[PDB]
Amino acid sequence: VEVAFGAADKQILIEPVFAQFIQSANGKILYGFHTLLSNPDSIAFTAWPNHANVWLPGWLDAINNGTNSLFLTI
Amino acid sequence: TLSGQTPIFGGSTGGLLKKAEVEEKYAITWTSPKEQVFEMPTGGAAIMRQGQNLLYLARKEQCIALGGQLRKFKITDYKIYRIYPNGETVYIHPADGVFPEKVNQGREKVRYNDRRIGQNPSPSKVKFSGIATYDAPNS
Amino acid sequence: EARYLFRYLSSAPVVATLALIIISVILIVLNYLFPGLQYGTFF
Amino acid sequence: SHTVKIYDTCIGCTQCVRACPTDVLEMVPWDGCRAGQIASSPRTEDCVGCKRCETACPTDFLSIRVYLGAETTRSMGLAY
Amino acid sequence: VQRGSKVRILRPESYWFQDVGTVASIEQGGTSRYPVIVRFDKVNYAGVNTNNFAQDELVEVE
Amino acid sequence: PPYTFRTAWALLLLAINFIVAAYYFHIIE
Amino acid sequence: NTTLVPCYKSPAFVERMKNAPDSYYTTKPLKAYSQLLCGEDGLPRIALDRLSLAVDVAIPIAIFLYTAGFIGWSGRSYLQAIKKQDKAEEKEVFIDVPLFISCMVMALFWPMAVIKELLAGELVAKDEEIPISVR
Ligand code: CLA
Ligand SMILES: CC1=C(/C=C/C(C)=C/C=C/C(C)=C/C=C/C=C(C)/C=C/C=C(C)/C=C/C2=C(C)CCCC2(C)C)C(C)(C)CCC1
Ligand SMILES: CC1=C(/C=C/C(C)=C/C=C/C(C)=C\C=C/C=C(C)/C=C/C=C(C)/C=C/C2=C(C)CCCC2(C)C)C(C)(C)CCC1
Ligand SMILES: CC1=C(/C=C/C(C)=C\C=C\C(C)=C\C=C/C=C(C)/C=C\C=C(C)\C=C\C2=C(C)CCCC2(C)C)C(C)(C)CCC1
Ligand code: SF4
Ligand code: SF4
Repeated sequence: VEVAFGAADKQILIEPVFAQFIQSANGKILYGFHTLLSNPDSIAFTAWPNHANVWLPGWLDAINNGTNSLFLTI
Repeated sequence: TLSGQTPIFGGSTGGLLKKAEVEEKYAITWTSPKEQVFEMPTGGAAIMRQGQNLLYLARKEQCIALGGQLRKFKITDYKIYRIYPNGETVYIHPADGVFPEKVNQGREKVRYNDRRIGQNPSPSKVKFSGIATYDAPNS
Repeated sequence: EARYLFRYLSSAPVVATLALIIISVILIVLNYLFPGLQYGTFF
Repeated sequence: SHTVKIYDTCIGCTQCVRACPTDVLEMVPWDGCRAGQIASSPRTEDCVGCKRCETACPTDFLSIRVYLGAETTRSMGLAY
Repeated sequence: VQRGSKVRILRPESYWFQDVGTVASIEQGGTSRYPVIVRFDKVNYAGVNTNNFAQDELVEVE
Repeated sequence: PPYTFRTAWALLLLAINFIVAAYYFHIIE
Repeated sequence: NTTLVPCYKSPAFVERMKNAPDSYYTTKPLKAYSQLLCGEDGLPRIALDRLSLAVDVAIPIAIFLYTAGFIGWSGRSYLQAIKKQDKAEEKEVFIDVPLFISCMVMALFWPMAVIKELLAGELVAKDEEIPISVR
């Protein structure tokens, strides 16, 4: 009814900030939660006692490229 | 056996079919003290006579829907037969001469369970057995 | 008798059709409250 | 060929027998009611399955059931 | 279980399972196997509010 | 009775809900 | 934290305020949407932050949920009033409005009236007094 009556700016638009947190907790740096594999100074990014995330630099090239369907923009 | 004059009916279409000649056919027989007109179970209206009436119907629900109509004409003497095509007329309603609403003696408790309905056994009691769960000889 | 009249106006469809004209106060709270009132724009 | 069982919650009000359109049920004498009656179904081969005896039973969770089983030419109401 | 008393139902197949009902009549014959007739304040399903019960499936509340 | 096993599994799942909500409001890192 | 810039410096919201009609629907409610977070298309989103929108999200909770449990508590205390009068079959069709208003102003302080029945154990009915099925 709001778009029909002219005022598209009066829509109730809830940003899904809990599943935008999931992508930002896996490597999607688009939103900017900056935590937990979006923060490269974290315990989960570096894995401080061993540093054996050999999967991680190849994964973050995939999740942050905007040409694949891996964790689409929400 | 059976006898009587047919009511004045000008022919219908909902009457007997090839089942009535080949499998079975029913016949209601009443007597009337009046030249009155009744509604046929096969659609329409017919005038019953003053003597013994005789009407051939196709199934038993048509006779007792007609038998429930004659009981509103205060005619409660009707006999319903069942005519196999070899000619064997059995007599089925009312069987003992008495109507099944009022009780008579000598009749049997047939298909009777001696439990409440809610305490029938589970269908896993009767698994891979011949009986159903409502036959169930325990209680 | 007018003493059975308001004993009819207290029945179910009457008081639940005046429970919609009393909810024409959402017409007046969206007339002079510059109707656009989003979920962050009222206190 | 349906199966009309009758349970002992009966009260002998004869209402299922008056509602049957095919004369399957009938009243036999009994000892566990004030009417002294209970229904019985001797003509269950004439059971048309229509459960009109079940709508007439006034006992709560009714004392008569029709268990719709192997249907035949007179248990399906075919005049042809 | 006397006439006029309020009683609760322990028949699991019934509509009024664990419902309070007023006793209407008790039969003194002793051979009917469901003597007590209890009347309830809510109909079951398009119909009755009275039903014959036994005495072993009834627990009084007052 | 005092529920001792229904609690400390419901407030253990509520605890895991509060560590995830600690990272969500960037409280801990 | 997110890309939801406020609508003050959002470069796609100022065009919605640039070419617009006037009457009552796109002037004063549009400058009141300026303090709202809006994305890259100039539409005011509803995000959940820690403190900047702590009470900004808690006014639609606390204002609604009071008069959600104000309709519900005056409807519960009316159905309990007419069942102690032993006439509940006929008082539900013909609403006794001197009592329904009396059970409405008793529900104006319902959060401090529900917990007086939770600790007294009178909010819920116990499981052996509720009708169930064969289970
Ligand atoms: C390598 C990366 C990776 C990995 C390891 C995973 C792993 C997983 N993903 Mg994920 N995902 C990924 C990448 C990845 N994903 C990517 C790139 C996307 C696109 C953005 C997604 C999008 C995605 C979505 C939308 C979903 C997942 C889900 C899941 C989980 C499903 C497994 C499951 O159902 O349990 C197995 C379950 C069974 C076999 C059923 C049997 C269980 C029995 C019957 C007992 C359980 C009864 C239960 C407790 C009853 C409770 C009922 C009620 C009260 C809840 C799993 C851990 C799903 C999920 O569950 O989210 C948490 C989910 O919907 N993923
Ligand atoms: C002003 C406002 C507010 C408030 C609001 C409110 C207060 C609300 C409300 C409201 C309400 C109060 C509503 C209501 C409703 C309802 C309805 C509409 C209903 C319904 C229903 C149905 C339809 C159901 C059905 C059914 C049944 C009965 C059973 C079976 C199933 C089914 C589902 C079918 C706030 C603050 C938020 C803000 C914004 C605006
Ligand atoms: C805060 C927050 C949130 C979250 C939330 C949640 C997650 C929740 C929950 C919760 C829960 C988990 C709950 C519940 C419950 C339980 C129970 C148990 C209940 C109930 C009920 C009742 C009991 C009711 C009552 C009443 C009232 C109150 C009044 C009226 C009447 C009645 C009766 C209805 C959100 C996101 C939104 C937003 C942000 C923050
Ligand atoms: C008969 C009957 C009945 C009735 C019905 C009716 C009568 C109805 C209807 C209807 C309705 C219920 C409606 C509606 C509506 C209306 C409205 C809704 C309006 C209004 C108003 C206003 C308030 C407006 C205002 C304004 C103006 C004046 C101008 C300026 C602007 C504005 C818009 C502000 C019942 C069922 C009860 C019951 C009994 C029978
Ligand atoms: S089944 Fe019905 S009609 Fe037959 S005895 Fe029982 S209550 Fe009476
Ligand atoms: S199914 Fe029909 S014919 Fe058979 S007993 Fe019931 S009402 Fe009578």
